[PDB]
Amino acid sequence: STPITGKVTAVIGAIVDVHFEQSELPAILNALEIKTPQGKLVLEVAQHLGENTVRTIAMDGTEGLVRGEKVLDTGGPISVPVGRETLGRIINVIGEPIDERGPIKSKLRKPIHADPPSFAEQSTSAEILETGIKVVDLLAPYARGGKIGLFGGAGVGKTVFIQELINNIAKAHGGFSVFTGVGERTREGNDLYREMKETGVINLEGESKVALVFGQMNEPPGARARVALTGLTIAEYFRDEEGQDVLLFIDNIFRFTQAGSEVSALLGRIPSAVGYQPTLATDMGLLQERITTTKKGSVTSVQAVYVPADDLTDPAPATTFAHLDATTVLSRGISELGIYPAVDPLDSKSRLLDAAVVGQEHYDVASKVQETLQTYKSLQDIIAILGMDELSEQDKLTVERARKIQRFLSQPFAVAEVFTGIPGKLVRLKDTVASFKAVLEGKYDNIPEHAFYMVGGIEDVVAKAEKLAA
Amino acid sequence: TPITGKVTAVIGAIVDVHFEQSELPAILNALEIKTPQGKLVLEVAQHLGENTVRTIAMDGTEGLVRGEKVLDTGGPISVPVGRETLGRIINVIGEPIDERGPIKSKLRKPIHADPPSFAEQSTSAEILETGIKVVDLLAPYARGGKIGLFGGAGVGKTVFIQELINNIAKAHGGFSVFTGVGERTREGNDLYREMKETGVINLEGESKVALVFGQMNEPPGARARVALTGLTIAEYFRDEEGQDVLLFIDNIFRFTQAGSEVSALLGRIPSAVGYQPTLATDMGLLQERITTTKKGSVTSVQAVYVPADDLTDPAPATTFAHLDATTVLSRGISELGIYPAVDPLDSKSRLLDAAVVGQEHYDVASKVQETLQTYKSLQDIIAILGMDELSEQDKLTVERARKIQRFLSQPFAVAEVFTGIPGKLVRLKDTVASFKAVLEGKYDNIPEHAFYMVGGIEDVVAKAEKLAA
Amino acid sequence: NLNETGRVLAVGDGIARVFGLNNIQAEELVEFSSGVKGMALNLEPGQVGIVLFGSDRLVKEGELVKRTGNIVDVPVGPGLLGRVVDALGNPIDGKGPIDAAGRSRAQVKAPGILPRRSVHEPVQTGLKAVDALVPIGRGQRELIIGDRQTGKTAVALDTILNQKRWNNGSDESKKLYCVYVAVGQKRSTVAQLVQTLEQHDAMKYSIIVAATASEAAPLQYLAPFTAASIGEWFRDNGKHALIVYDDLSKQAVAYRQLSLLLRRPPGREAYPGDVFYLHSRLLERAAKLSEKEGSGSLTALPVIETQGGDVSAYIPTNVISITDGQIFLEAELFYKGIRPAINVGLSVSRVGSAAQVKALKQVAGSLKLFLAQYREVAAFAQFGSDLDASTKQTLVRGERLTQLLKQNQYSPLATEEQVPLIYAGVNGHLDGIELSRIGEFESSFLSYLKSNHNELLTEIREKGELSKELLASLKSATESFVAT
Amino acid sequence: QGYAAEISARRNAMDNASKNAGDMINRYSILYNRTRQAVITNELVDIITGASS
Ligand SMILES: Nc1ncnc2c1ncn2[C@@H]1O[C@H](COP(=O)(O)OP(=O)(O)NP(=O)(O)O)[C@@H](O)[C@H]1O
Ligand SMILES: Nc1ncnc2c1ncn2[C@@H]1O[C@H](COP(=O)(O)OP(=O)(O)NP(=O)(O)O)[C@@H](O)[C@H]1O
Ligand SMILES: Nc1ncnc2c1ncn2[C@@H]1O[C@H](COP(=O)(O)OP(=O)(O)NP(=O)(O)O)[C@@H](O)[C@H]1O
Ligand SMILES: [Mg+2]
Ligand SMILES: [Mg+2]
Ligand SMILES: [Mg+2]
Repeated sequence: STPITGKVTAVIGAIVDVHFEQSELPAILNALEIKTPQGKLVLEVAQHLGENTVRTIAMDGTEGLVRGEKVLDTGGPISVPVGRETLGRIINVIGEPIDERGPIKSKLRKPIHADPPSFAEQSTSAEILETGIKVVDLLAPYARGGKIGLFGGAGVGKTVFIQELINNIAKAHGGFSVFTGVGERTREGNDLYREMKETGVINLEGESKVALVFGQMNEPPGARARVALTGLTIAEYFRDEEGQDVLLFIDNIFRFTQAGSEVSALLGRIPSAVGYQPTLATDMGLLQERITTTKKGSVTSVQAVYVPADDLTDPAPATTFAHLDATTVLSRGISELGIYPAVDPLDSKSRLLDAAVVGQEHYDVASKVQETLQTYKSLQDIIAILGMDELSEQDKLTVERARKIQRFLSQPFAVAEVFTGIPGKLVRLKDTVASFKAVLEGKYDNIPEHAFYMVGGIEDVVAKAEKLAA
Repeated sequence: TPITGKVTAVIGAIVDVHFEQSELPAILNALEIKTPQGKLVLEVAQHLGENTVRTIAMDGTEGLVRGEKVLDTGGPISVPVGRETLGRIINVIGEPIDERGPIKSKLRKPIHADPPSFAEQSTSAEILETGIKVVDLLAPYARGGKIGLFGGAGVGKTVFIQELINNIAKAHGGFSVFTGVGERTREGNDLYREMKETGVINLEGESKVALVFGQMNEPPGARARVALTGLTIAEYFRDEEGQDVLLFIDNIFRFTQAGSEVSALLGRIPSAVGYQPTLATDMGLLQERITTTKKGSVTSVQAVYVPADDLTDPAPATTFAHLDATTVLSRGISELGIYPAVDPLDSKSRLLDAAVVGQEHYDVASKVQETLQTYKSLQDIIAILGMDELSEQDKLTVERARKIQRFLSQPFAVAEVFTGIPGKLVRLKDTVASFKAVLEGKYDNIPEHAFYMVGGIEDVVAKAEKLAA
Repeated sequence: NLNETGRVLAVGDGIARVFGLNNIQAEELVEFSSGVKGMALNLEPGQVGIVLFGSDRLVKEGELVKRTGNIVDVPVGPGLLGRVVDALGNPIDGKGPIDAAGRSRAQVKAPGILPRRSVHEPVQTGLKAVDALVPIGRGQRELIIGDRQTGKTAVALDTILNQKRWNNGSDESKKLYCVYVAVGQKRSTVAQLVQTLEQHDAMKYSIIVAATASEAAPLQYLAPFTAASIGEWFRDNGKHALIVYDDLSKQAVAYRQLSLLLRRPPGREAYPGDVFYLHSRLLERAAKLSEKEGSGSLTALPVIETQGGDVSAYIPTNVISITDGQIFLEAELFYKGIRPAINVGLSVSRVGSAAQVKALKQVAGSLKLFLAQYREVAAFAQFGSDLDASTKQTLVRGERLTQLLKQNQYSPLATEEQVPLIYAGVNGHLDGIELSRIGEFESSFLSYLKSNHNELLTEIREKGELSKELLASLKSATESFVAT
Repeated sequence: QGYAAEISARRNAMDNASKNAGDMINRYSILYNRTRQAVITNELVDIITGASS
């Protein structure tokens, strides 16, 4: 030890001002520590205010702090353990085990702040990740080592969606996973941890394949603002030094921007539009550009993205789109009709939906499914006022096929079984294409609507149709 | 010997005063400055530090010079209380403004006082008949309760208050207090004369009412306090004389608005829509005093101005929860010729309970509301496509709803000049039976116009006969 | 000695800036020499910003201010049952000193990831529409939301009244202790509410924590938090408590007043930056503990008031995103005859059937989806077109099911009473009964069931499930009644 | 004869529908421009209050 000391001078909520002696100020982004009756409080240096005082952001509550209390510089940024020893463990924002299972005895610790890979380090790739979900595989396929975003208002199905992907993709995958809970419900955490044990993804008395990191909505803004970087740093170590495929699940990334927003005023900043911080986009850049595949290793990331008041134009989600290789947009209107997953089939997009990648046949079915759907959206105002009778011959047929298609896009998830009572179904990409092609060619026109609702591939449709008639 | 200070700063209604030695006047104390006119009263609002206090003036501040001598009075602004105030017109600062000399009362009470505690509350479910159909049927007022009349500019808040006075004040038995807050001096003059004629004020005799005025020509300090003044008089009658008091306030929105005129000058960061950050608690300190306790009972009727016809505005919006019954007046409804312009679907009362009014009354009120709601839910279809596109049930329900809506209109005695017809007072029991019958489709053959601007069902039948000629 | 005391520099609007107090802790309680108490929120280099728990009329420049060396806490324990207290735990009912088991800080960390277990036990509200469509479980947070005067308190009130059924028994594990928090309400309204609780003999298991309109902003801000620590005692000690925050809209307004007066820079609509945190650390404390921690639970029914139906506004969005579901109330449905005025389409319980009596679940199979099918079908028929067997049947069934769920206030039903009603609806035994008669059918069917098939009811209440045999028995018992 | 009568009745119903709807449009365009204005103001006000401290 050769230890450096300062004194608390101000406490306003999450913001703590600390005065140090001459020309020994800690650098911006350094972790500082205060000894508290329970354990320790971490502060992260944010600003140099002048006159040897720095402004910091608390990583825990500040209740109980006294002006003049000794503050310790730790010499660098908040550190987290990295490597295989994080596997099957729950870790908080400051790198500390929160599963009561002892210390994380890992060889290295690494700062949660790191520069993103350079432009030279990028590696472009057009490899398709088959999810088993009909709407995703057909119309906006996900990419291996790519960036996937699940956009959705309150209660539309982000968390269930992300859970389905974990259930399908993670087992089929051979590398390691990292899950980060950011600003969500602690009880969702308790559920996920209980799940991982029963699935065997986390084995307490053996090897495990997933790292848990939590900083939920019970925690102050500073914790919630940094926990994504904590989860990320763990995934980076697996990408770079382990040299293998990594899955990084984040629920929910909006919470990073929101936390950042909650302290911005007390940090001393004039607000930007819709009450957000003026650094909204660069902060998101610094974080997102780290969540990426490079020439050293692959990271496939799935990020749930909350959408305030259902408004997709809201600065936060709006800024998030462009960071993303494939976007799945969930919709209240679709869920309200009883269609799950509530994926908007028109608004969801994927870089990979290209004849060069999925083939010409796949691309054509996709386009025509979307055209049928849009025609139906188009004609809905003629229906609402003048009714179905007024439509053209060819228009009536398009509406009847569209209604089937809407329903056919719905699918019982394995994880959603408690909500439905329907056994979950997983459908191969090639069956999805063949299935929808047949429909567009009119091979199943005599089959009634309900037969397409909440099933698997086309064989399931045929099977339900016969069961409803009998 | 008295405590004096010097004026150090004047910005509008806000005066800053410095005091030479250790002793500073408490928050809420009245201060005084001698003007050639008479005296200017100031009220301590905060301690700035460095022996300076920040005050709110109770009149114009024209003419004030830095350095001027300021007198501590030792306590809050005080008002005359007890029977001596009856038949008198009084100031925000407790002075007579009817040129009838001094109000020689035994006691003077401070205008600021703690609301009655939780232990002192006394609750009861008793209907106060008004003789106004829409109120009695759909949202009845409570004896000893609080009643707000919400309304935008010119929809009929005042005329509604006047009709209530004319209906309930005349034969009430106890005492009334009227407080004019931020309204028309000419309406004050109107009222004074009206009371003298109806013998509620007798210059030579006894009087049932005490008048307190701080109208829209007054500086914001006066408009911010004058309601507390009217309230203190009302509290004396309630606690000391153990009486059933009637408190009429027109218009209480103006207490809040006055509060916001001075908030910035007091150095606050504006809240939503530029209101004072203290909008809600300032409102509770006032509203929570206007109540019935175990000692005595207060029935209060408050006019509530709605700025820019916006009910979501922080002032009206916060007022809702302070009220036992709310009648919301609507510009849409008044532009159709329906008076009183009450919104039969947005006006509410705690007493619309079968346990209070009986099952029949409740059932009728419910079904009136159903009918009207069905009509409301169809506005759009009607406006575009018209009656022809309705189903048969709907066409009947709407035809009935159009009558109920007209039947809810009523000629008021005070509005006689605008309606052209003598005013009608309808009894609660009559109102229940009239509407009951309409709901039973017993008057479906009667033209809508017969339901418009009349009393109970009899009047309807009589008007239908006249038109057949 | 400036360490344990200080002097007032300036005072106004419930805020005091104090020189000195060098050893004070952030959020520490302080005592003013003049009488009033206060909380230390801004620790600055030259001074301390203190928000008062009462009037400020009596505080002056120069006045001495004194540490307590305590973070703001409150008394807790079973002693509080049947009592009405203020934000700081002081009795305001005039019934003497509260006996406390200990003291708990106002702000307490929520249970982490580990000490919890899935919600799996019903909070029976006795409201047909809630218990069948949006079941609330022990440890859940369920928002009640709607415009002014839409029935929001009525939903929590009936829930509290319905716990009478278990709270008179001697089985502690099936008991639910209720805590009601009144923020921003007027005293007469709380007085009126305690009187109703007494007349129903529900006060004996409730605790009322009141911070009403007239009280200082910082009391209104604090009340939900201290109420939670009161609720937490039950949770930490192997019992179950249900807390009603009536309402969080007003608490947020009060927090907004403190902060502006402390001159903290405002955020959106002038609320503090961290208005979302205010509620989120509040509500995460509601939880269902693990076995190792004694299985106690705390259940929150926060209330939020919208304006003009706008559920998209700032504070409602915040809370909707915190809770595990919402009940949505609407004026339009109220006046249409739907009471409670619950919007079924929008209303969700996320625990769902995990925390619902099996008997109730069995009978209310797809009732929610079906009522959705009914909404669709009714929306269509408004085109004045003729209809077929399928459309006319569901339009018939759904119209009766809606009617079945209408329910008087203060009239909560038992589970064994709800099951047979839903059953008669869903399977179609009501389909050939005039719509105006559904009300009288309810009471008569129950009277019939209480006289003749009383053994049936007991099985439902004690087992809480329906064996293949019970369903058959109930099938025949309904058909029998359908024709007089 | 009923056809020709119906088609003439539908033409005139659709005529009044179009006219009534085109009236609503006007009233709603004006409400729209008020509200668009008020959103800019109210958003500016927050930005400004936040910049005063
Ligand atoms: N696949 C599904 N099948 C059936 N119901 C679903 C499905 N997904 C979501 N739901 C419904 O949506 C509710 C919430 O799902 P969830 O994934 O938590 O939404 P969310 O968007 O993550 N909400 P939040 O995290 O609060 O913004 C569940 O309780 C179900 O009622
Ligand atoms: N009961 C009524 N019958 C007929 N006309 C009425 C009635 N009440 C109000 N009016 C009309 O409305 C006008 C204003 O009524 P008034 O009671 O002054 O409304 P107000 O809402 O108090 N106006 P203000 O206080 O200036 O916003 C009168 O000139 C009448 O023409
Ligand atoms: N199921 C019901 N049937 C009939 N009336 C009811 C029912 N529930 C509530 N009410 C009445 O409807 C009114 C509003 O109920 P209340 O619970 O006060 O709503 P609220 O949303 O808390 N209103 P507030 O706090 O005043 O904005 C009261 O008169 C209740 O008595
Ligand atoms: Mg979620
Ligand atoms: Mg007026
Ligand atoms: Mg309420």
